[PDB]
Amino acid sequence: TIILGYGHQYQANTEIEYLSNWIVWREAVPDSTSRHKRPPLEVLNSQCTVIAGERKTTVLPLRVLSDLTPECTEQAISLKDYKFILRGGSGGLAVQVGGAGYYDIDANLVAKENTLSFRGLPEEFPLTFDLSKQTQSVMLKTPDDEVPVMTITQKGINTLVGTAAGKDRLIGNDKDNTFHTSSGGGTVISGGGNNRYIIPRDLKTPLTLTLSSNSVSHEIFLPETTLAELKPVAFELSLIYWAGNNINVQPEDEAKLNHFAGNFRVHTRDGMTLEAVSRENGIQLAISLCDVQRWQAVYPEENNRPDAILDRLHDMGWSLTPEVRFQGGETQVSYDPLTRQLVYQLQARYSEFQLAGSRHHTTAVTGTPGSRYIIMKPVTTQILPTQIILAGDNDHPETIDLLEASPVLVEGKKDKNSVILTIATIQYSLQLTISGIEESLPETTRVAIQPQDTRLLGDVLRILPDNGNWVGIFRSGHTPTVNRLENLMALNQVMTFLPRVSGSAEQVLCLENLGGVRKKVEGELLSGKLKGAWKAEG
Amino acid sequence: SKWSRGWLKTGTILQTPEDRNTDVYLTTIQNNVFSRQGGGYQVYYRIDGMAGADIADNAPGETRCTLRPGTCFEVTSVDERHYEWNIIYVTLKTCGWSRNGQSKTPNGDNLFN
Repeated sequence: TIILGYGHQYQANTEIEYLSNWIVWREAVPDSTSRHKRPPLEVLNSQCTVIAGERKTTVLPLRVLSDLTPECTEQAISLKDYKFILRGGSGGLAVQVGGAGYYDIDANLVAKENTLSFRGLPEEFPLTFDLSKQTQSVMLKTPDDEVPVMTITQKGINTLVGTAAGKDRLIGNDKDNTFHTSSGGGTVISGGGNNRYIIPRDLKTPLTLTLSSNSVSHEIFLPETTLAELKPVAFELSLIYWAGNNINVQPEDEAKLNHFAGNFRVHTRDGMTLEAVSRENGIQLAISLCDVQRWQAVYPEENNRPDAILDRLHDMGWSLTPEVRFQGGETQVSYDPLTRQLVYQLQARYSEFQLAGSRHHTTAVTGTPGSRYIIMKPVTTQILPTQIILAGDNDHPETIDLLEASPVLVEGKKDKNSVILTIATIQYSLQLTISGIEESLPETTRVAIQPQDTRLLGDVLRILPDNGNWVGIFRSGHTPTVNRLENLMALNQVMTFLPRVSGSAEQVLCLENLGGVRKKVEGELLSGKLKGAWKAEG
Repeated sequence: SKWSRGWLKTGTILQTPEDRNTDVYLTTIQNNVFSRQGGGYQVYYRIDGMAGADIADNAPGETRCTLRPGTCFEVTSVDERHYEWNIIYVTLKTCGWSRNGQSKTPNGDNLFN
């Protein structure tokens, strides 16, 4: 970082003055009366030069034009001919103009980013700069005249930064340009190449973007704008704000509007990234990505699930790209609106995954070894089918959990090397399709129907007839649910401990005998109460 | 969430974070605390010295004690033979107020959930 001043070399013209009162000789200024003598101070040079090294360098000359107060304007006009010669390096050169002088910026073309910032000017300053012009002047509106308070010669600048809150008219180059526009609206006319824009919120004037015919791609960043503030207008690339001034994106020629299909990406603070996709009769802005971390940052109170986000986005009237990726989170979720299929690609090992079908899409899980999928309880009718794809390594078998689903009747089916289940609660039902990657069901996967009733998938695949006939696997009747299977093989005190369960309010302990001799359990209850011994079905 | 192989060495200083209390259990066979739950790497500690840990008001049938925040631990014999099974066995030992150690992994995941 280099802070620059306005230093001139002076020549102090002086004379020798006899002080007869103190019998001494002293240096003195020349006598003004004696005809016309040289001034006491005379300015010789008005130049300054910085040569950048190899790293990134920021140059910040003293800000002389910081407002429109008459004294500051007079000072800036006085300093309007000062010469700045700044030569950038490979790292990159960022120049924040002070407000007055002759700037000679020589930025290296190798560098990835050369910035020219006008933020030092007064906040509400009419700006007009063109990156395609080698030499340009910035005029200042003084009373009854225009003074070229600035004169900038630039080479290699591609990161124009506007003023704070002024009506700016920025024009880009044929190369890649980045526009940090002001908050006062105006007009931006990019050139060719890939142009990026960073537009703040609360524009004081509609901002018009012109898309040059040689432009190829555009990324628009709205770091202070969320998606809830954008009205979903179809067949228009303009970003319309619900409250406040709106961006007014228009191409140079309306005929080639379809050219910006997939090359006009609009980011957003909350996470969504609108993408321009060509529709049947034009273009439309549809949601393409959703960085769930940013969404949680903006809306932590709301439930964060890809399905919830999807239905909320549909509620606001937003189209969806054929492939919607939900980056972030423990899994990379993808969506296919045409087929209404949601795909989860698990990444970690031994990961607890919760599975819940919805009424708008079919849920699919691509598992990883050791993982545990829990089937969430059905809550609505007409739940679309679900699919689990097991990854069987025969050493870390996955487990499929129905404990939280509270099943009442479970029926199985077999077809094309894939077990199809159904899970019906007391009122609803849900269809689940277990499959495998290698066209074979891993015979070590454990299905947990009831807390003490866990059945291997190899065991289950036996009793299933090969024809597609549904055979009863489990029913809530028969013997009740067992919360502890304590064998009578254990001898003497066993301090059987069954913790309280508030929701169920029913604990069943099963005393099992496998020996050929009648047993006699001499029990002693220390806490809790028993309802008796279960005898029959009903 | 994530465990780097061999990041912890025997003799390393360990301590609990500035949480209210870290609950410890004297029984795990049927209190159902050592059964797997959640995703990632399960670490099973065994604190040898438990003098000075205040007991908690326990309902009949459960043994739970609370550990004072910022208590010293001397890591001893970290065994990751079951790393492929995402199970990491670690043995600890209490010490004095030594004022050092980490309650988080190098990647930053908090220990003693």
